[PDB]
Amino acid sequence: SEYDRGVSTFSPEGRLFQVEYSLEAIKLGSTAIGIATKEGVVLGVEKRATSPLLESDSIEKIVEIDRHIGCAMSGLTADARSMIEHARTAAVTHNLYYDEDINVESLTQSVCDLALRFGEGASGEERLMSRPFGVALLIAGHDADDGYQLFHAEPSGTFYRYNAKAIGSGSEGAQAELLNEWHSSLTLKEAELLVLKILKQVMEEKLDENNAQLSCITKQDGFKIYDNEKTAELIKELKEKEAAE
Amino acid sequence: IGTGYDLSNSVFSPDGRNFQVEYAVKAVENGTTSIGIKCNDGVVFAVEKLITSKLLVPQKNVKIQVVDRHIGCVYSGLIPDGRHLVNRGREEAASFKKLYKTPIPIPAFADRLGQYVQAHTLYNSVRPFGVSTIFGGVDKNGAHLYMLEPSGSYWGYKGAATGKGRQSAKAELEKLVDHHPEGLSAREAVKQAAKIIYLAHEDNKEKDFELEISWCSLSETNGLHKFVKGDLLQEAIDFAQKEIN
Amino acid sequence: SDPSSINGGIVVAMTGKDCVAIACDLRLGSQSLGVSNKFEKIFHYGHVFLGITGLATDVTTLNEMFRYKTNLYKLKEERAIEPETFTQLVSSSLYERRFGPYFVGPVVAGINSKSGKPFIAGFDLIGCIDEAKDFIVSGTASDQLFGMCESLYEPNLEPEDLFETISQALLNAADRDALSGWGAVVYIIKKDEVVKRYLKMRQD
Amino acid sequence: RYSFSLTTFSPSGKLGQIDYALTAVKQGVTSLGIKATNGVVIATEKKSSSPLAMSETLSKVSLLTPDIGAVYSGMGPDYRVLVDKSRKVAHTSYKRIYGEYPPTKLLVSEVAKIMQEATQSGGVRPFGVSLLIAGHDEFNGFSLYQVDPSGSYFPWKATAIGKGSVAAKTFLEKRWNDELELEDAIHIALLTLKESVEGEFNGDTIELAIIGDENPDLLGYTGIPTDKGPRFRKLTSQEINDRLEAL
Amino acid sequence: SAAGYDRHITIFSPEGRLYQVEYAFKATNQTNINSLAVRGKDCTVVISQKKVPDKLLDPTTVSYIFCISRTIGMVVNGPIPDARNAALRAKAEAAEFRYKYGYDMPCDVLAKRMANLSQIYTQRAYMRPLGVILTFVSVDEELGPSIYKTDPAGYYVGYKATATGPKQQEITTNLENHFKKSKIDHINEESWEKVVEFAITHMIDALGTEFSKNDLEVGVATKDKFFTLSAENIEERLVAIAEQ
Amino acid sequence: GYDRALSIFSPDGHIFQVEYALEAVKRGTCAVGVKGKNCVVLGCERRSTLKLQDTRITPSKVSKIDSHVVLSFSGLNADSRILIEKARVEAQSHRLTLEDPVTVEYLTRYVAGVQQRYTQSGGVRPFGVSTLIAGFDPRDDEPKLYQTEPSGIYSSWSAQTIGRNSKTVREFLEKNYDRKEPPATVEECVKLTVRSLLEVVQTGAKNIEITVVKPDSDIVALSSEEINQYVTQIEQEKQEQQEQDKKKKSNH
Amino acid sequence: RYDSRTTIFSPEGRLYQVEYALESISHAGTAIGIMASDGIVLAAERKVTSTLLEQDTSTEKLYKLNDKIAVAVAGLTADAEILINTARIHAQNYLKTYNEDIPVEILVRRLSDIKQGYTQHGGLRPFGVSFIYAGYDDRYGYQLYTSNPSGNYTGWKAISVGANTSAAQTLLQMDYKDDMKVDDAIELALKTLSKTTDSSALTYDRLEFATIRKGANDGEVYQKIFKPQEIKDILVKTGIT
Amino acid sequence: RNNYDGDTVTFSPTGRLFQVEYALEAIKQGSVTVGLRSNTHAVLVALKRNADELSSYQKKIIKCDEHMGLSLAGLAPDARVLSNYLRQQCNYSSLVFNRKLAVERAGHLLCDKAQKNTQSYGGRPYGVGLLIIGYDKSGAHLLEFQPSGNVTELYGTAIGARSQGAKTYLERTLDTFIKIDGNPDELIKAGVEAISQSLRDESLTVDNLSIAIVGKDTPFTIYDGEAVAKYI
Repeated sequence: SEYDRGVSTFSPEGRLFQVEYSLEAIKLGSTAIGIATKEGVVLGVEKRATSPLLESDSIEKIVEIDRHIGCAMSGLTADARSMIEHARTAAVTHNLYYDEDINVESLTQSVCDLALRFGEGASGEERLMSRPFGVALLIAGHDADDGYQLFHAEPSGTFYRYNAKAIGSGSEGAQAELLNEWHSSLTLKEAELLVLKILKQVMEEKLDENNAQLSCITKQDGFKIYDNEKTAELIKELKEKEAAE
Repeated sequence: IGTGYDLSNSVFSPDGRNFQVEYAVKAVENGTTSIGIKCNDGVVFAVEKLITSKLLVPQKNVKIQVVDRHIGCVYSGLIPDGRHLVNRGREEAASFKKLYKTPIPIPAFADRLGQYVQAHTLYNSVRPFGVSTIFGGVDKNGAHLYMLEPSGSYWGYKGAATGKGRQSAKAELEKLVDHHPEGLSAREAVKQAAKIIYLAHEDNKEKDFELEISWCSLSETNGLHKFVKGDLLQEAIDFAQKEIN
Repeated sequence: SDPSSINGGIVVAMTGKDCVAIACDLRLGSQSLGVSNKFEKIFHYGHVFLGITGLATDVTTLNEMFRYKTNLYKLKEERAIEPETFTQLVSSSLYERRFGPYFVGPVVAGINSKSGKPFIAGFDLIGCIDEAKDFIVSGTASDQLFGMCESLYEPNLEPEDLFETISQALLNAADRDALSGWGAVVYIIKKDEVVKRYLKMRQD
Repeated sequence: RYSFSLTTFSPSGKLGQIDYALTAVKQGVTSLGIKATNGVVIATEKKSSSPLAMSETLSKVSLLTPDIGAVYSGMGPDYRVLVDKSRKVAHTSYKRIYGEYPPTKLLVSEVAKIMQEATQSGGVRPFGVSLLIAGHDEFNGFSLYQVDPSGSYFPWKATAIGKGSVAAKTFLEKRWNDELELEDAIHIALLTLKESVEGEFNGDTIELAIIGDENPDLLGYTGIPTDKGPRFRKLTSQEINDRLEAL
Repeated sequence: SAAGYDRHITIFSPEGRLYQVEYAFKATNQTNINSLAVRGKDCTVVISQKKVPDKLLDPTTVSYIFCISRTIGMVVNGPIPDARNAALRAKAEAAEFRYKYGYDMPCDVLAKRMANLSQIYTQRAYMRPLGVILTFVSVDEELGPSIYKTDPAGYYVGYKATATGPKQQEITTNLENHFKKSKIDHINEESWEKVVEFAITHMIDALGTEFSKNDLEVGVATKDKFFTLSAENIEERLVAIAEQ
Repeated sequence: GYDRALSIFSPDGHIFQVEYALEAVKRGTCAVGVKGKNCVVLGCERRSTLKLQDTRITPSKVSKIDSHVVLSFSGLNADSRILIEKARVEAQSHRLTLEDPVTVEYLTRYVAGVQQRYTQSGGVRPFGVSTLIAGFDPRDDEPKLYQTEPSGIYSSWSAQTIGRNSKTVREFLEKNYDRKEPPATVEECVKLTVRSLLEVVQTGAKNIEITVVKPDSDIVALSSEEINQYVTQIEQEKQEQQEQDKKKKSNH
Repeated sequence: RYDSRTTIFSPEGRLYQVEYALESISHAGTAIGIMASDGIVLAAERKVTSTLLEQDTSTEKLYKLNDKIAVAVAGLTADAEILINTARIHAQNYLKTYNEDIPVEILVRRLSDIKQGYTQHGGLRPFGVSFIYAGYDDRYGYQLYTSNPSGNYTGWKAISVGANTSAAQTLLQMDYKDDMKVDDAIELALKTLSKTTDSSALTYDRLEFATIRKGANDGEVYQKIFKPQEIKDILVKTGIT
Repeated sequence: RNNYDGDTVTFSPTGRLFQVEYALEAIKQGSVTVGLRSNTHAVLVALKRNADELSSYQKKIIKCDEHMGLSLAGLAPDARVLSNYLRQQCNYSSLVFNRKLAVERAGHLLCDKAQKNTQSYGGRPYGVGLLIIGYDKSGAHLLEFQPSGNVTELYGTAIGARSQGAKTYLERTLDTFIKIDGNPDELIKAGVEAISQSLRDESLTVDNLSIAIVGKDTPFTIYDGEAVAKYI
């Protein structure tokens, strides 16, 4: 209301207005959509440019965290620059101490612990972060004690496990569609093309391989960032499919 | 009163008051009745511990807390703020024990507490304390009873009160002095302590209370603090029930 | 031995009637190997002249350091520092490290501008004003220089004769020491002329 | 919002705190200095504000060094901290770098530097006073100086400050001469200060001290010719009286 | 007025002085006590009213005269929270003094250290100024009888005699009148007991109230000792007045 | 409020201090970057106000970060100074740590990192400075041109306009320049940077500064004569244009 | 508003605090640096005078930084004090380290960065002082710069800070000649101070002046602060008195 | 008024602070839990809430140590902190004192933890209510931690949204579940009833129920998914 100027600070509903405010920053961002299947998690994005001079495949919205955790991001790339580096640190230091591929669920909590800091210092954890982060992440990977998992990290330090989740502008239109078309029985090929169907609709640009970028975590292939020749092939396979429908 | 001067516990009004410090006594009124009875060979503490519903575990909730082992404290006001002050009291005692190899004198104990409370009405980023502490015990200088106000101010008392039922309490306490110029020896002061909390409760006749009486008595506990428990307590209950009707 | 004794170098200053003389060797040694024969040791910041004997590293760094303080002094006061006031500055810098001190032995020489009195002072490892108005010596041959100078010295000398007295004092003493000698230089500070005269001399 | 921190400025420049700091100076009593060619006379008054209050426990004339005295005009309490600091820095910054008592210009700057730090911070009020610092050294002679709340200083031939500032300033202009002795200055000082209160004047209510010639008397020790006694001297209550009889 | 500058002590008003610090001079009449101290001739006496507001209080705890150190007393006027805090520093400072500088600490110096500390508190906006007026009393190592009043601003000046409280003016005029007509700054009764009787007389006259013995607390600094009198020790002086 | 600090997320997910930093950029000089296939031209508008201003001793708007990485900047010059010094110190540090010269990508990501850090805290505002970082990769030829913003976002763009009235330059740059086929020659490249700047100056070849960066640690800053020769060739082809319209009108 | 902190920017996309500090420099007097190939004249105005003001035994808008760089002062003197002291310390810190006198350009750069830091960090005030720097270093000869309150610098062949800037600048560039002479520059300065300043007589005791010349030996520069009685002789020559 | 709710260093004229009552409200805004206990077992039964039905819930039970554990109600950012510290105290007791930390003293350090941010400027009173259950030497305990730091030893309590209906189920049946001993299943049966009265517009699922139990010879164990389908 008017209680939002501090670094806490309630609020007669009992919420932290500051924390909530940062949620709507995520809708500023470019759409990011993930779909877990028991064969892998397919992380697709929208890439927005303000002019065609912006070199589309030079900007980051999908990133490698280690060798088996990947992330897609929507929001500020400023707030994500510190956030991602933490997660990287975390994963590398976990392999140092224990020789173990960090768990998807624990990697998520790790992200979200930095996230909790909103103060200028406070009892419990020591806080240096002077404002919420303004970026959510989709965290996808594979551990072998709980298979392929999909999490949604929020900068509120709430982490929900998910089976399919979308965020950014087209969040609302994506989430409705994903409600009517999830299966446990999806092949990785059905998963991939499902991401593209949903992605065109909640886009308000034109769909090409440079306004898209899919990726997977499958243990065999590791984290694989797709080629644009590869990504085009799927876009072609997209057009063929709606003809039948 | 006026606008301004309120907001921060360091700003003076014209009148020569500081509204924040005043606001701290007001807060103790809503708290639950506490009394102290000083005696020629003891001190008695009694407190009204309100029970919100019949769900509470009886005799398992106390506001009487110990410092070293010869000093009683009981607080009225906000419960957890009150805990904090008693925590600190343990720290005061403990530090004295190391250096000098002896239990705190009561005037030594009063000085150091009185400063800690005063410090927290001295700065801009601190908050004023919201608790009163009737406290005291018996030492190598005889019996003493003090009552510490939220300002950083204290004085000695032969019989002391603070909390919701404090007008009923002081009135009786004064009565105690007239009937007993000798001030009542420690045994009969347990039973008597009971009757005051039963009276104080005719302004707190809402919900039930649990009578907890403790003492520290030269003649009858050997100058150490202990709770009054078992049949001694029962006698004090039965006397109070009789004389209220 | 002492790091001060290892590297070597001598500095000796003297008094006369409205004059002071201050001279040095040109030797730089690192142990028995002679490094240089043509590095001076006396510097000056304003009209106040400083020598420094001892370990080489602290002799160059303390040249840099006192230069550094005196140029601030100069700007602030809007006048050149006096010897009298520079003698205190010298003790203060040395006392600032007691337990890891600079291995040096400074010698201060000048003549005051406010009175024109001739002025000289001696120092030590950790430093104090050691006052005389006779002569001050330091260095590895300091013990040779202390007796050698005293025999030669007479008070109330003219600037040209004071030169003869210091020159003789330094050269023969330097010669009969292994870690000194090797060329010399002498500054005679009159009042407002300084003549700088390099001693031709036998190599060691 | 323009006037109400040290950190804030205005569309007319400056800070509110310096203008108000100046106002603080003028609320004080009248204190004055007149520079002569062989001395400097420094004078102030004391207002007891009760016959019960003693006049000597107030010390409005304070030696900074035993060559440099000061007075102030402004708020009484602020003076006391600044003098304690002034000595404290007088010894630190230039008596272990110089090893003898500071030249007048130097200490003026060091005292000025504390005032500057007390403006520099946001959340720290500037001093309630402006000082006059009068002193002696060999190199710049006798001298007299003003240190204003800003952190800025000015050398003066003669000046006055405080409440009686407008009457005193116009007197000091008319009556200064090219050349004058110290002794004559004492009388000009006395006459100027009497403008400010009438019929409550006398050498017990007037504090007067000088930085004039040395006094080997008050040096405390003897038989060492190179050093000198203190240039600073406090005139007693009987000595003020003698000089006042002669007017 | 109000804006920056009765809400802060680092914000000067257009008067030139800070309003809040001045409010501390209006915050020292909240406990309603009056002190009168006068100097003897080898002793100093201080007497302050003792206010007993309710019988539930112990009457001997109710004091405002303090032992600071061997030869120093202090009476505090103004609120209790600031009293203890002021007194604690003062005790502590007195002790600190021996070990740095050698001998016992005289009155003048205690008063100066407390005055600078008070100025410091006004310098920074991090604390409030102290709400109490301190009047320190001593009989000095060589300068003998002293009374020093140090205000929360930091203004400190010594005295012939001093008074403090809400009726301060009335005891002050009574003193001028006394010392002006005798012509002596001191009180020329060369025993300490009969100075304490004179103090009792003067307070009686200025307030217009006669006091009993639970209504005065009396401290006496003698030369190289300091003690605070108990009610039955007060009683010898009270019966002195009552039958002359 | 709600624009009174960076520690206010605002009821719209925008950091006003990041927004106002952006608005700050516009006040500085125009800058344009254009990659070739064997060059980068990093060009900038050079401010004038008086002929009593030196150019002899005075910084250019272009500063060499190392020896193969360069920087041009737009915004407050005062702010930018600190930006440029840090960018440089780190580039030298890079060889302290690894013993390699710096990568182009490493550097831009770092300079946005330094602002991002500033943005994150509430005590300090971020700088109001956008840079174009040009350079070539350590052992390779592949022209690299990068952009940073006060938000702490960095991007690659083939070609870019920043500074005063960026948009109006931008549109022209877009039309003439292609991603598909960038300039053949270093010469042709430079003249394209001149066309862009010509617009924003009004008249000038003396308020246009040209610098070139090429692979292999080659940085050269072109003489003023050569810029004068180029502004005149652009006016000569432009005259051909006017006429060619007149001829086409007569024919048809 | 957006004066309220120094670490916040206005929605315009200026910073009012800095702008405000810039207006601080127009409540202090003019300072003029003119570079000529034959020397730099440094000129400063004393904005306060009285008949009891001692001003004839003092320099206070002319401070020597080292042995070869000096500045003129315009603005608050309290502001000036802290930065001049710092500058003197750093310039000569370079002398110690590298055994050469500091280049003009690096020392201005150092000092302009510190200014930007006071706006960038903490809750400190920016400093409302504009210094005209005049030095000599071998790598570019005579060098003239001046600094803004913002924390940035530009080179000049002549410049004016202080009050009535706009007018003063107008007057200088009208009467500049590209080769100039050291004597003709002094004369130009006085002509200009005379007109901007309301002290019509424009006397010696109201003027500070310093000339930096290499005429003392060769390869050796002598910075000479003009002393009061000397300032009076050159006003007769230009005819003003 | 309420101009006083923007600082936690400012009191009200009515002898309150506004921020601490608001922190109380924050619990209610979150999920729901009911605690209850017997002399030889302690039980929390908590409702897991999910964002949407592709979303797979939020873990509402945090295992503290192998003799203690707690549930959350209100804001999760807040809970993770308070839990961490508490676990730290149980591991400290086990290492240095070879003890299973008493529920009463542990709850009391939390009350002291809360006041650390209440007093100091910056930080906030935490906006989560915790129900801590444990089994020590003095047998089973259930504590109700509050934002204020008021700690209350109870036989049954419930916090969160529409929790007044669980306390009504628990109040009627108070003496009955005290008498149950030796049978964990039956304390779970009572808990399942309880958390039914709390719900509105919902029905219990095998993944809504998360049932947490500690007793005499049973260590702390959290039942989830297919271990809550015996008591669904």
